[PDB]
Amino acid sequence: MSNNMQTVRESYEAFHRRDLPGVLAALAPDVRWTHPDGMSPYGLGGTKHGHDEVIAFIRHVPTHIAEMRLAPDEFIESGERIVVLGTRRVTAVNGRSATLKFVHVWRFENGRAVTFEDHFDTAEMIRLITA
Amino acid sequence: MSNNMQTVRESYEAFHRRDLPGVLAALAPDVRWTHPDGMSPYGLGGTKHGHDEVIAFIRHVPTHIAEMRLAPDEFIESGERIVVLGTRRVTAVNGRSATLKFVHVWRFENGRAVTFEDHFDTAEMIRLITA
Repeated sequence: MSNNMQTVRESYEAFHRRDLPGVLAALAPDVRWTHPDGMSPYGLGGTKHGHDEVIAFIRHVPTHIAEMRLAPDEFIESGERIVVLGTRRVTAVNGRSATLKFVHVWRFENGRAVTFEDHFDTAEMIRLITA
Repeated sequence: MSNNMQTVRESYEAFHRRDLPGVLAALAPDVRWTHPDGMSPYGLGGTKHGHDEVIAFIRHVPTHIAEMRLAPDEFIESGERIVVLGTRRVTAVNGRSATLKFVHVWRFENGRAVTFEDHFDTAEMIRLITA
């Protein structure tokens, strides 16, 4: 296993522990960390630049999402790029839950992620978290 | 370049030609060809099974989308999986246009795709194609 693959796999372990430093450990200081623009009405869209902006996003997630458990199924590595596909179990602050899909794109430089992006069905995420 | 990579790259060439047989050439007879569930109100969601169901979907696209030009930027291959990321320029039947993102996941068996899936921001696609 490549060091980058270990780093990706370890970031998912950090996430399930609610270990913010462990999640940041994979990311370059100049990271561009992106979520879909369709999530902007919830404050959960766009590109966060650097650790402080990533932390601010993470601290905002509980406003709408009470719990999220990732279940990665597939890790696809080529060069310094790793794509992870899976499902996630999400419980909204409104009390509803659903299983949704995700695709995460990671691009490394020197073993830290310079970009990260989450691609998913935003209409379905919004259907879950809205009133 | 692997044969699967050539097949993927050739399917995008077929798409830009509006060559339906060329697009089907990459797909296994038992293909499971999937779009986001959030697109179901437009008849453009879910999993199509086999060439006939894929053809039916393709023939329905012009109901909502007048033009689509794909601009793949990234091809990430590992084993029999290929992930393509890019942007696409879309013009709706309503006359509006926008540039959107896509992620395509291809999984091959014997050089034909047994699964294909398009992951994208459905809220933004719907914003484009709705009245």
